[PDB]
Amino acid sequence: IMEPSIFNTLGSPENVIQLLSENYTAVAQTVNLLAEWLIQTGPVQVQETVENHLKSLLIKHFDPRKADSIFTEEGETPAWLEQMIAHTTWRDLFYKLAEAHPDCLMLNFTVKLISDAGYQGEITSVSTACQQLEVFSRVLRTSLATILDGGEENLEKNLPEFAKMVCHGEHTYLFAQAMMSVLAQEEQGGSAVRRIAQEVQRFAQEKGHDASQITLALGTAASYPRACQALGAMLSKGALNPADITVLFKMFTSMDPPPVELIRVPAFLDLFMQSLFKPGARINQDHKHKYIHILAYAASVVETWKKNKRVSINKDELKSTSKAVETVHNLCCNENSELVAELSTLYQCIRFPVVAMGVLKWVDWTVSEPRYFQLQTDHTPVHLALLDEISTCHQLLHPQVLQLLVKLFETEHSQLDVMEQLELKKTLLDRMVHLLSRGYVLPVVSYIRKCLEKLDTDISLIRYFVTEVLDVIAPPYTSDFVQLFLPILENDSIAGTIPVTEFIAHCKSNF
Amino acid sequence: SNRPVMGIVQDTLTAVRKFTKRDVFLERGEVMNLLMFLSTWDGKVPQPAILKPRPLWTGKQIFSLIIPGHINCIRTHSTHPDDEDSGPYKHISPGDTKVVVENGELIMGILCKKSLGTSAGSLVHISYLEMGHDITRLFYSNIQTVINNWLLIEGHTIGIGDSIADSKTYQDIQNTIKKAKQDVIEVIEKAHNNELEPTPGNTLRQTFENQVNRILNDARDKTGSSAQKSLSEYNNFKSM
Amino acid sequence: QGIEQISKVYMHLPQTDNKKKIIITEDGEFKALQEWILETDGVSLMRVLSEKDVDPVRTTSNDIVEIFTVLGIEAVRKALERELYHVISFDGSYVNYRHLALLCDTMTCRGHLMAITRHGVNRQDTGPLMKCSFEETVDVLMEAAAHGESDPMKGVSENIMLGQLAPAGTGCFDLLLDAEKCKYGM
Amino acid sequence: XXXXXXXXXXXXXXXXXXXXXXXXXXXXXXXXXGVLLPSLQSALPFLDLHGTPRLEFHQSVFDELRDKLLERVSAIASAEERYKKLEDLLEKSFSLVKMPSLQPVVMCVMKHLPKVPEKKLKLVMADKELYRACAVEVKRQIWQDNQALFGDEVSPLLKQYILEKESALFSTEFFSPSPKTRRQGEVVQRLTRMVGKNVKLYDMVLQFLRTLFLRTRNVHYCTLRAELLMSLHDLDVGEICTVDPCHKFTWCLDACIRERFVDSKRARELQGFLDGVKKGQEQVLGDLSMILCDPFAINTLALSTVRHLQELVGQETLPLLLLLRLLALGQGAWDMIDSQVFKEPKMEVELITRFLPMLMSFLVDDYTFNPESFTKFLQEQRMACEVGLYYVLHIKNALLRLLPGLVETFGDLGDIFLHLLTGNLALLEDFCSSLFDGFFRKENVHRHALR
Amino acid sequence: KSMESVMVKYDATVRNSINQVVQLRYGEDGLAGESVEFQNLATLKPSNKAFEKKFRFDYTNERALRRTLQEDLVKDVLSNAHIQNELEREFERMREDREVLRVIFPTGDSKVVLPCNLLRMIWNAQKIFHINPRLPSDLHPIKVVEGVKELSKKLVIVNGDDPLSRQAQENATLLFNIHLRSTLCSRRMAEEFRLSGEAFDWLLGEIESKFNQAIAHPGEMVGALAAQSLGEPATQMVTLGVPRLKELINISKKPKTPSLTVFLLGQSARDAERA
Amino acid sequence: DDEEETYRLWKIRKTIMQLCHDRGYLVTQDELDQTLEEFKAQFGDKPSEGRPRRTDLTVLVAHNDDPTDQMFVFFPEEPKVGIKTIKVYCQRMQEENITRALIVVQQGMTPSAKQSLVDMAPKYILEQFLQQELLINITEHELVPEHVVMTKEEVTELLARYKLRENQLPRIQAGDPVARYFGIKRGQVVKIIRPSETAGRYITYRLVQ
Repeated sequence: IMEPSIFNTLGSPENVIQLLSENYTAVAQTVNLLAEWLIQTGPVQVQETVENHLKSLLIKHFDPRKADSIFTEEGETPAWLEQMIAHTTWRDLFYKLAEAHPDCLMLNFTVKLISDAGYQGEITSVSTACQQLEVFSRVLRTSLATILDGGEENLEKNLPEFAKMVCHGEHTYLFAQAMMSVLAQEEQGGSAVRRIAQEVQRFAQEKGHDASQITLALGTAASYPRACQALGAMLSKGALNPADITVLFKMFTSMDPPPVELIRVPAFLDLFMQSLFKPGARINQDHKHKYIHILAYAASVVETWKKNKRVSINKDELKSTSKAVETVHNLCCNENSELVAELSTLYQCIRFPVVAMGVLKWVDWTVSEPRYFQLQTDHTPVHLALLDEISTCHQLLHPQVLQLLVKLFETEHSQLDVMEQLELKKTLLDRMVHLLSRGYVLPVVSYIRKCLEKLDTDISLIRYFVTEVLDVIAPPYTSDFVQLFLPILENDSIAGTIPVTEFIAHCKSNF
Repeated sequence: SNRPVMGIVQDTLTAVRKFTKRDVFLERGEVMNLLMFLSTWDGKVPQPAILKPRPLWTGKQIFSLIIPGHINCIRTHSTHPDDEDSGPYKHISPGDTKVVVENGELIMGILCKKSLGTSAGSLVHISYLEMGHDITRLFYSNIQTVINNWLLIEGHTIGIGDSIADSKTYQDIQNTIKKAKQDVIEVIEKAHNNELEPTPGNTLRQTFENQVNRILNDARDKTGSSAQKSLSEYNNFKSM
Repeated sequence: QGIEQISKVYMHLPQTDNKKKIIITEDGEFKALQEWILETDGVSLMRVLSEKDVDPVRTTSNDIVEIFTVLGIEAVRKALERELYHVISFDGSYVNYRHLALLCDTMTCRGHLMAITRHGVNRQDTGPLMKCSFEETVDVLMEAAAHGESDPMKGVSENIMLGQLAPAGTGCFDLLLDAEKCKYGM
Repeated sequence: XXXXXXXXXXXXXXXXXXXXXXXXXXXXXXXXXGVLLPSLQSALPFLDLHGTPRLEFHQSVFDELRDKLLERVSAIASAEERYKKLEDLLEKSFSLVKMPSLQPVVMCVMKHLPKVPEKKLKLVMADKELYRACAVEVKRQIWQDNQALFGDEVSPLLKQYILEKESALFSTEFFSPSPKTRRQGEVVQRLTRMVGKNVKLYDMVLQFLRTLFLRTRNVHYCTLRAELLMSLHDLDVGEICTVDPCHKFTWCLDACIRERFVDSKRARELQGFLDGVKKGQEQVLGDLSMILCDPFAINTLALSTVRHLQELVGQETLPLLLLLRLLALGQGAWDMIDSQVFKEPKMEVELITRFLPMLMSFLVDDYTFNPESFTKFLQEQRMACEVGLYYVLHIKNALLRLLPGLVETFGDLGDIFLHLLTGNLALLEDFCSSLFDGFFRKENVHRHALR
Repeated sequence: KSMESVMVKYDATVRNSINQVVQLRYGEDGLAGESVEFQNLATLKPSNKAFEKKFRFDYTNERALRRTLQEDLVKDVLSNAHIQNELEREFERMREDREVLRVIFPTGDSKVVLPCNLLRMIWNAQKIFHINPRLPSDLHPIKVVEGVKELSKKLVIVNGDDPLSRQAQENATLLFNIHLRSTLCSRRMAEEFRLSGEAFDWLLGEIESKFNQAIAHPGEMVGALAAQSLGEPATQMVTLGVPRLKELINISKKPKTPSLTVFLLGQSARDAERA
Repeated sequence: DDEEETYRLWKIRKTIMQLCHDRGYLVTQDELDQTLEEFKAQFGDKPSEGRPRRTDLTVLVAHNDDPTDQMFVFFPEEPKVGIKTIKVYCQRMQEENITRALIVVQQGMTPSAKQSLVDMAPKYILEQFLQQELLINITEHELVPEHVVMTKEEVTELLARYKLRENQLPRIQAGDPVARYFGIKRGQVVKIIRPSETAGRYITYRLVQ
C-alpha cells in the first residue's frame, strides 16, 4: 500500500510486493501522465470529470462518526478543511453531507464558520439554517437584500425558498417577524418590508400556520384588551362573529382611535372579502350596516400617528364608500336578469378601489363555477367587461386580475363546445391585450412565452394574441419588451401565416 | 364478460345494505334466530362485538359468519366519497363506506350491488373463484335466508313521506325552476330581437335549441342535486 | 377545392383517451396531447391518406369494405374488431375480447369479407345440409343435387338433422372399454 | 513499473524491503515531493485520515479516466488531433502496470491495425510475444505482415483447410448439407482475422493457404472456400466483396444455385461469367477453382443432371442444360489438373454433343415403354459427371435411357468430381464395398452402413 | 348460424366444420373466458425513475436490506457475485418486458384480463401463513427468481420442443409471463409483501394450478358461445348500437354514416388555423 | 402544379424504396430515407418540362440473395398505358437478363394491357401499381400488422408441425394491397405478427389465393 508497506526498516514481505504496485510507480507517475494525456487527447472538461470521479468516491466516508469524539479539531480544522471549503464542489458537498446525520456537535459547530467566509448565499439551507443562529441571520440578511433589489416580479420567486424556512417551528417565525418589523416601523422605506411581512403572514394563513397571535402584538395593537381580544377570535376562528364586530363598531367610532394598522391588516380585509362578497352569504340588516361601516372606516380615514397623540377623522368619504359597498352588496346578493341594467352605477362603484377586489372575488366565485360559460351567450360576458374596467381604473389589482384570468385561461370547460371553447379563450386573450394597454406588460408576455415555448397550447390563440398586440401598439419600444416579444415572432410557427413588417423593421433598429 | 351472472337482488340487497351498517346491533335472541338460518354454520356462537353493559352483536359479525372460508376482497360502497382515500381516516372510514373482507370476515364496510351484485371482483365472484361452485351456492342461499329473516325484524317500506321534502327544499326547487324559465325567456328574447349570435358549426335553430337544452339540463341537474341533498337516512327511496 | 364524396368535415379536440395522441416522454411517463383531429362525413380514405399534413399511420375509417380494399385483410380484421368493441362499449357494458376476435376471424378467414348473410355464409364449402339449415334451403339443395355435392357430416348441424350425436362437446371423442382395467373387477 | 518517461520510484522505490536502512517505497514521495495543484490535492489529507483507502481510490479514478479516455477517441475517429492523441497514448502506453492494453489497445483500434514503424511493427511484435489484448490490431497487423494472422495463423489455418476438406470428404449416403447462411462455423473468426485490410492478408495467407490446398488435396481447397467466400460479401464490407473479381457475383450465383437446383435463368449468367475473354489466364483459373473445387458444386451437379433429364423428357431430342452441365463438369475437371492459365480445358465437341442425345434418350425411351450417343457423350465427358448421373438416376424406360450415359462416363473416366459420397447417396463391410471399390461409388462402404 | 360449428379441437386450435383454421389458440392464448380476471400491469404506467425505484432490487444498502431480511440472507446476498448478477439480469429482463408492454399498449391503460389474480393470491398467501409484515422475512430472493423461472417453464399452452412450437408458446403466454415477473419480483417480494419460503412455494403451486384450470378445453363450441355473447347485449340495447352492428355484420357497400378519422401531423395538429 | 408533382414523385420513389427494402432488395440507406430537398437537388425539380421526367426516375435493384434476380421499377409518361409502351418496355425487359419488374401508372391502363400482363406471366412477372396506391406506404398504418413472407422450407415445417393441409390455412387474396406490396403469388404463404391484448402477441399465417 502507500502507508502499509515497509512499517520498519526491512515490514512484512507481502507488503513489499504491495509497495511495488503503487509507491511512486504507475499509481503516481501515470496520474500526472494521464492527467496531461487526457488533456492532450482532445480540454478543461478533464479536470471537471476528474473532480466528479473524486466526488463520487468522497461520499462513502463516515464523517459524522469520527469527527464527534475529537471535540477540538485543532482550532477549526486549519490543516485540511479550511483550505478545502474554498473549493466550490467541496463546500457544496458539505451541505449535502450535513443532511445525512443532523443533531451533531461537530457538523453544527463547523458550519458556523463557512457561512461568513464566502458562502453568503447558503443554498439548500431549509433545515441547517434553523439550527444555527449566525447562519440563519446571515441568510436572512441575504434574503431581505435580494427581495429588496428584486422589485415586484421576484416576489413569486422569492416566497417559496425563503418563507418555508420558518415552517419547522414557530421559534424561527417570530424572530423572523422581529427585525424587519423594526425596519418597517421607520419612515425610511418602511412599507415594502411590512408588505413582504404581511405576504408571509398570508402564506402562513394558507399553509395552516398560526399567525393570528403574533402579528397583533407586533403592530402594538395589544395596548387595549378589548381590541386584541376581539380581533383574536376573528383571525383564529376565521369568521365574522357579531360580538367582535359590535365592540369594534362602538369602539372605533368613539374619540379614542386604535392603531390604524390593526384595522388595515390584509388577512382581516381578505376575511371580510370572503365573508361579504360571496353570493351565498345572508346577513341581517343591522350586522350588514356594521360590516359596511367597518370596511368604509378601514378605507377612508387619514390619520397622523405621533406615537402618543392623533387628531384626524373623515366621515364623508366613509359615507360614500359605505354607499358603494352597500350597493355592490345588493347587486351581489340579489343576483337577479337585470344584471345588465345595474352597470349604470356599478362602474361608479368600480371607480372606488375598495370595491374593485370585492367584485373581483365575486367574479371569481361566479365564473369558476362550472357551466357558467355554457350558460352564457354573449360575445363578451359582462363579468369580463367588469374586469376590463377594473384593469382600466386601477393598477394595483393587476397581479390579481392576471392570476384570476390565467386561472380561467388554463381551465378546461369540457361541457362546452370546442368552437365556443376557442372563442372563450380568444375572449380571455382580449382581456390580456386590454391589460397590456393598462401597463401590465412583462408578466403577461412572460405567461405567453411560457405557454408557447414550453407548453403545447393551441398556436391559433398565440397568433391571435400577437396579431392583436401588434395592431394595438406603436413604437417606440423598450429594449426589454422587444427582447421578450421578438422570440415569439421568430418561432416561425406564426410568422408564415400572416404590423409584422413594421415590427421587424423597428426591432432591428432597436437591437 | 367474466363476471358472475347472478347476484343478490332487491329485498336481500336493500336489507343487507341496511344490515351491514355500523349502527346495527343485535340482541342475543335475534342472533340466535339468525344464526340457525346458516347452513354452513359451525355451531359456535361468536363472541359479541360489545360485551358490557349488554351483549350486542353487529351485522358485520353475522355476515362474517356467512362469508365462506378466507376469501379476501376490497370493494367501494356507492356512497363512498372520492376524497376519503386521499386525506386522513382513509383506512378508518367515518362513513363505513370502504368494504374490506379479510380472512373471510367483513371487518368493515357496507355492502351493495358493487360488492354483491353481478360486477366483476365482487364478493360472490372471488368466492366462486377461490372456493369452487357449491360453496358459492351455499353462500348465495345463506345470504338470502339470513338477510330475509332479519328483514322480518328491521322491515322495509316505501310511502308518501319518502317522496316529500320540507318547505325549504320545495322553495329552492321552485326558485331554480323560476330562474331557469327566466333564462329561457331571455334567450328567446335575444333570438327574436337578434342579439343572440350563432355559434359556428350549426345553424341558428341548432344554436338556440342547444342553449335551451343546456339551460333545462342545468335546471334538472340543480333540482336533482337539491332533492337528493334534502333526503334523510331514513328515506326509503334513498335506501333502495 | 377538396375531395369528392366528402360532404362535411368537423374538427374536434378529443376528450377521450382512445382518440387523444399519447406519447412516451424521455422520463418514461405517458402524456396525452390534446391535438386536433378531423371527423368527416363521406369516405375517400386513400386520397385523404395521400393528402398533405395528414398522419397516414393513425387515419382510420368507419367503413369496412373500402378499408379492406385500401389497407388489406388484416387491417379490416383489426378495424372491424375496433368498431365492434366501440359499439359494445358505447352501451357502457363489456364483452370479452375472445368473442369479438372469433367473430372477426371467422368472417375474415377466407381472404374476402365474408358477410354474415345468405351471400357470404352460403358460399363456403361448409356442406349442403348446414347451408340448407341456415337459409334458402331449397335453392341450396337443388344446387347440391345438380353439382353432386356431398356432405361429409363433420358439422354439428348435419348430425343434428340426421339425429346422430354431434361432434360438439360431449361428442368430440369416443369411449373405448379398457378391457385390461376390467381385469381388476370383482 | 515506470518503464517509460522517467524513473523516480518505480524500481528502487518499488522494493521497500532490502536491508537494514533501505526503507523507502513511494507512498510518502508520490504526490508530495494526487492529481495537480493543492486546490485538487486537498482531498488527500482528508481521505488519508479515513484508514488510508488510497489504492482503491487511485485505481478507481484511473479506471474511470481510462474509460472516459476511450470514448473521446470517437470524437477524433469521426486527422491532426488523431496523430497527437495517438502519440500521447504511445508515450503513456510504453510502460507496464498502468494502461493494461486499454490505451495502446485504443490507439491500435483507431489506426494501428496495419503495421507501422514504432506503432504497429514494434507494438504488434511485442503484443504477439506477450499475448496482449489488442486482438483486432494484433490480428490485422499479423495478417498484414505475415507475423501472427499470416504467419502464426498460417499453421492452424493451412492445417484447418486440409482438415475441413477431410471433414466433408465422407462417402455416406449428403445428409442435408447446410447452405452458405448456415456455413458460418469459424466463418466469423476467419473473416475477422483480416478485419482491417484482409484483402492483402487473404491474398498472402488465405491465397497461400488455397495454393497449398491445391497442392494438398482436391477437396481441401474447395471445402474451406465454399463456406467463407460466399458469406463474406454478406458481411457488409466493401473490401471483402471487391477483393475478388466477381466474388460478390459468383458467390451469390452459387448460393442461389444451391437454393434452386433447376436454374435455367441462372445458367445464362453462369455461362456469361465463365465464357468471357480478356481475363482468361488468372480469372478463368480462379473461376474454375471456385466452380468445381467446392463440394457444393458437386452436390448441385446431381440436381443439374436430373433437371437436364427432365428437360430432355419434354423435347425428346438431343443436339442449354446439357451445355451448362458440360461446361461446369469440364471447368471442375480442368481446375484440379490444369493450372490457372488461359485456354481453359473442357469444351470438347464429343462430350457436349453426345450428352444431349444421351439425356434425351431417357425421355424418348421412357415414353415408348407404355442409345450409342449416351455412351459417346459419357466417353467424351468427365467420369465424375457420369458417376453422379448414374447415382442420381438410381432414385420402365427411364432407368434404361440414362444407363448408357452413366456407364460410358464411368468407363471413360478422371478429373475433380463428386461421384463418391454424392454419387452413391443418390440411388464384413467389404461385401457391400466390393461393387463400390471400382468407383472410388463411395456409397458401397460408408454409404451402405451409415445409411 | 354463421359460426355454429366453430369449435376448439384437441390440438388446441380453433377450426370450423371443414377443419379450416380460425385461430391457432382460442383467445390467442387458449384460455376459457370464465376463469379469467381483470388485472393491472404494474409496469406500464410508472416513470423510468419510479419503475427503477419500485422494481430494482438494491444489494448495496446494507441497512435497509438488513431491515427487510434475515441476517444470514443479507450475508448471502451481499457476498455472492452470482446472486447479484442474477438479480440484475432479472431486472433487465423485466425492463425488456416493460418496453414490450409499451409497444403493445400505446394507450397507457394497465387494465388487462389475465387468468390468475396475482395480487389477491399474494394476499391469500399472506393471510393463510400469518405473515407479519413488520418482521424481516426468511425468503431468499434468488429462490423467488428461480421459482418464477421454473413456473414460466411450467405454464404450457403449446406443446413441443421444436423452434416453431417454442416460439408460439413464448408468444401465447407473453403477457401473463410479463405480469408474473412484474408481480413476483425480488424487490417486491422483499419490500411490499414479505412472503416466506413455504408461503412462496404455496403461491407458486396455486398460480400453476389456477393457470392450468383456466385453459380452454377441447370440445368447447366457442362459436356458439361467441355468438350468444355478442347477441345478448345487442338484444339489451353517430350511429346508435343495433343498426351500426347490423351494418358491421351485413357487409354493406353503403352505410348510413360513413366517416373518416383524419389524424393530423404534429405541426398542424397544434394549430387551429392550418387545421 | 410543378412543386406538387415533384413532391408526389418523391413520395412515390420513397414508397418504392421502402417496397424494395421490404421485398429483400439491396437499397442504399441514404436513398431509403432521402429528403425531398435531396430529391429536388438530385433530379431537377421541374417535371413539367425540365429534367426530372418519368423515364429519368427508373429504378433498378437486385435481390440480396442472388444478384441475378433483379426487379425493375418503371415509370411511363402517359397516364393510360397502351400496348405499344408496355411492348417497348418489355423489349427493354428482354434485352437484359432481368426476370420481374414493376409499372407505376398514374391512371388505369387499358384492359388489353392487363390481358397481355396475364398471358405473359410465365416468361416474366410484371406488376402494375396505381400512382395513388404507392403515394403512401401501407405497412406503417396502425391497422396493418407486420407481414413476413416465409420460404418454402419454413412452410413445409409449419405444415408438418401442425399436421394440416395447404387448403386448411387462412387465406389472403392475390389482389390484396399487402399481397401486392410483397409481390407474392398463388401458393405463397405470409406470416402475420400482430399484438393482442389477451396474449401479448400472436402469429397467423395466410395462404395466397
